Amino acid sequence: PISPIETVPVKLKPGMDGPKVKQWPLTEEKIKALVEICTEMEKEGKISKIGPENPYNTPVFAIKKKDSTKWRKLVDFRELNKRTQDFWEVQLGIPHPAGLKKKKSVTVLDVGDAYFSVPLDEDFRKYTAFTIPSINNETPGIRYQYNVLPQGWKGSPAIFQSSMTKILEPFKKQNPDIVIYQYMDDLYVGSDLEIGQHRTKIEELRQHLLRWGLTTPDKKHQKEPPFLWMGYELHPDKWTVQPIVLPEKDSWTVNDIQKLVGKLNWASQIYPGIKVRQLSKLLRGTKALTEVIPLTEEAELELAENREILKEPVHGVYYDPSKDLIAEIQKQGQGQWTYQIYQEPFKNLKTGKYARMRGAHTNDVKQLTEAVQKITTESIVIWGKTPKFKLPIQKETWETWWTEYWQATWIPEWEFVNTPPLVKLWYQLEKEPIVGAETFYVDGAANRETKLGKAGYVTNKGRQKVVPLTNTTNQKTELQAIYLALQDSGLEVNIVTNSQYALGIIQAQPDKSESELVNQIIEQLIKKEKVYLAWVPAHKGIGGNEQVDKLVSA
Amino acid sequence: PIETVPVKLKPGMDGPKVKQWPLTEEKIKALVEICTEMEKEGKISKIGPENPYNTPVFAIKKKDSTKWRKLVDFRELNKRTQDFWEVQLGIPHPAGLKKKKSVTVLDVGDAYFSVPLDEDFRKYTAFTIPSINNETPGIRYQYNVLPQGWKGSPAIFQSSMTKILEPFKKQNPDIVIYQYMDDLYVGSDLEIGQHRTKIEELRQHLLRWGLTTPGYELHPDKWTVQPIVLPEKDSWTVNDIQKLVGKLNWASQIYPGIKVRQLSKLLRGTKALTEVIPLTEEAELELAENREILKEPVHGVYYDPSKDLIAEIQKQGQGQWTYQIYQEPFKNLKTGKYARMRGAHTNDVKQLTEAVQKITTESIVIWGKTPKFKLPIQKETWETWWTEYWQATWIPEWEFVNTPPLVKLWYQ
DNA sequence: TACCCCCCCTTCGGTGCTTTGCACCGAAGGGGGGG
Ligand SMILES: Cc1cn([C@H]2C[C@H](O)[C@@H](COP(=O)(O)OP(=O)(O)OP(=O)(O)O)O2)c(=O)[nH]c1=O
Ligand SMILES: [Ca+2]
Repeated sequence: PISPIETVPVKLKPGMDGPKVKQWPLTEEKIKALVEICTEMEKEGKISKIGPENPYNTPVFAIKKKDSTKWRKLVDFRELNKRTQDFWEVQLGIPHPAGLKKKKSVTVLDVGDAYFSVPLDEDFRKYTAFTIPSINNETPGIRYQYNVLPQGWKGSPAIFQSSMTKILEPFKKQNPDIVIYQYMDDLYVGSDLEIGQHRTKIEELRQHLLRWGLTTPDKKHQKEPPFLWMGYELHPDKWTVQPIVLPEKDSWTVNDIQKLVGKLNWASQIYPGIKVRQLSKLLRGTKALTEVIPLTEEAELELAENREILKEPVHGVYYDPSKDLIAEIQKQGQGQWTYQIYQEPFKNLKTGKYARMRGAHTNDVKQLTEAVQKITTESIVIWGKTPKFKLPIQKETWETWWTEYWQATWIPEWEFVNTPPLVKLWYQLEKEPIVGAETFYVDGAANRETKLGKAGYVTNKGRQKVVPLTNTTNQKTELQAIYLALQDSGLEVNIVTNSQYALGIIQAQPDKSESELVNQIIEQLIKKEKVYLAWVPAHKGIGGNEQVDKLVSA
Repeated sequence: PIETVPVKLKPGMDGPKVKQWPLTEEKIKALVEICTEMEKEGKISKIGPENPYNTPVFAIKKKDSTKWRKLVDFRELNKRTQDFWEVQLGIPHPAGLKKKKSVTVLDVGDAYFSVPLDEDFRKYTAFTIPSINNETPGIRYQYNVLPQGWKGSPAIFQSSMTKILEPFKKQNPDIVIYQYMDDLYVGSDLEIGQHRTKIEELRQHLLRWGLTTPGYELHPDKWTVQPIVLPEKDSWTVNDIQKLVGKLNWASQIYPGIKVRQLSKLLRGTKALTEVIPLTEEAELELAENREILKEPVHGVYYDPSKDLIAEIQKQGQGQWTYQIYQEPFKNLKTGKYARMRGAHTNDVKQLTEAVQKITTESIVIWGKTPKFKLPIQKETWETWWTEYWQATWIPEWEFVNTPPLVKLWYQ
């Protein structure tokens, strides 16, 4: 054979052998386009005829190249992949256009038949054994082994990407001022050189890629804006996503909503204010992906206003390392948040949204910190620095939250922006008992078998209540006892419980909850003027905690 | 040209596969520059995706360092080489180090680059350097010498180390020297002036053996324990006595002699929390006896080298932080409280990071171990910021806990 | 009827403490996107 570039050693998982599985019954329509290019590979040394000494077999199929009449070849190596050694992918993420610095001249070029321009490992070639069908079932068809990287193997991308880097390394060191964004075979080359000199250096690199046997076809070569790169349209001073088609289906299935949600999540990177909450509420707990499901009046309104944002075209800008990074967040309600990352005002680098509901009970302050953390990691990925934050929360509001909370929490450099709705704490437990407020000793208990329980209270002023509870748990009764004391008290109340579970939930000052019982406790706490919660151990003969422990067990 | 000591993982165990987390620009530039010179000096060499193992990497600056320092997070690799640095080539711990009036920490990590590494083991030291905005795929490397921050590195070099030290260990007989990871702990009862001089003597004594030292000053005798304390009030309310009883009831899992019967008697009624309660004779005496029991040591608390150290930290607010180091629950080997640390009254994560570093340093001096931390922080909050404030060359094991302070037992 | 990577949203169940209930988290299958 011939040796284009340095090979990469590969092994199998120790004590295991190759792929022996029978081919698919492929239709003759694909076989026509299949054996066509397949026989052309043998001329270039990409594929080779093998004798029956090779006892392996793996299925083969082909799909049309998207947006092309040409056909691409794919190999089902699922069983070979199971027994092939583990790798470590060198692709750690995806470039975003909002990370690109502005360059005077830019070139984008794709490498042709790339996995086929990289030699496989000598000793491993035998395991690629597959057979090519024919028009009829009389002729057998030649069995082949790959001499290059096959499309469909689990090691093909990693080996190409690492080999690509070693090829570009000499050029990158010889041209330190050339920016080469290397993503598989797609190369973004930009420079501040004059456009005449730029194309001169481009040809040097195309030659150096050619020296190592990497084709740079002119059809895939792009010299003029707007460059199509990573699904974006790159202009000299702006960028945007390639147009986004929203399905117009009159009756929606589950796979329709799924397709819709993903398109919107993709659009949320530049189109500001995309919301997916009410559309995703339709996909919860559904069995069939093909099942038809109606659109709620909530999701109908949400999809309507989402289409209005996509109506008018928007664009992003590029990164200026001299100027600061600014990230501003707005509250959209129902645990939904959107943000814009910019440098010059009203000229966005990119947008996004944080809508994750973390935990059973939360508040807007918790969710705002989580959105700040998502943005920070995202910004460290793209620009390698943390942005300055403009947050819709008063400085005193935050100062009260993080100082009092029992867990460590923090927000990077940030300033208050008065854009409503503002984030706030909806109530505050007193640090010390309230003089003149009635003192409610609450307790609750439930029977493990009967699922029946009681929840009640006793007060210093003689007040009392006990409520029978049906199909409940020990925890729910402990919360219920506090709900009763909150309902039956004035604006200022002292509540003494023995429930660790309930006190932990309430002390975190939630304003939203999955539990409807907690929402009613939250609703009551917002109405109060002074609440003081305390904790005492059970069965210690303490206070009214012993007297109400008797009432709720009878 | 030195013989390479063979190293094998724990029986029936696979190498570390841990993804590389995003790095800031200033850290990636520092890493590429550190790794370039480390490559032309043969300390590391590039590899490919055929190596299935990976370990995270980032950079730090020591306290006032101003110079970047490479740091690899070998915690996962160290858990899989545990047979090596404990059973086989371990280092004895000097129980007298914690008794010295001054102890100094020196970064000897640059000497590990002298000794080569076993060829069969180099496949496990693989790490990947990321690129800003994924301009380039991950550039992978491998260690050819003893890596900085691997637990097997000081054990292999121990033979070489004890030889370099032997002339100085004889010239100064009663000075204690301990080696943990990339750090060398040196302590004496000499005066501050004599102490810092003998350090420089040890620096030059290491220079002629081929090592630089890019010093931290401790005082283990100064360290003070934090005990459980009961308040002093001229008048007690129902809430005061309720809080006190819950505290004493919780403290009863440590000091079994705590009694509550006479204090619970004072609560028998259903009273308003703010009502003042005069104390009875037997209650005041039960309270007096409890205050004395809390002066006593916990019965039967001792260090077991076979068990892991656990470290719990509680945020007390207004800059204060408390911690307890234990092996079995409620059998606390040490308790303490930190205040007015860097970032106090402004940054919670920085203070917590500074607390972890101080606690680990104390654990290394006292027991020669690093404890597993129960951190009162959310995972996403900690994993975002903790590298910005990390100033140590080791990284302890940690987990995250959410335990609301229903009873303020470690601080009034 | 293939491969690798990143993102969001949902399900589901392991883990450990709030305890045999409840809360949290991470893997996974759905989708979007790139080559
Ligand atoms: C698009 C695509 C690429 N790949 C792999 C195989 C490719 O060699 C490599 C890049 O694919 P492409 O760039 O789309 O095509 P190509 O590199 O073979 O050459 P040309 O553009 O002239 O047709 O990534 C897949 O495995 N499945 C896919 O759907
Ligand atoms: Ca191509």
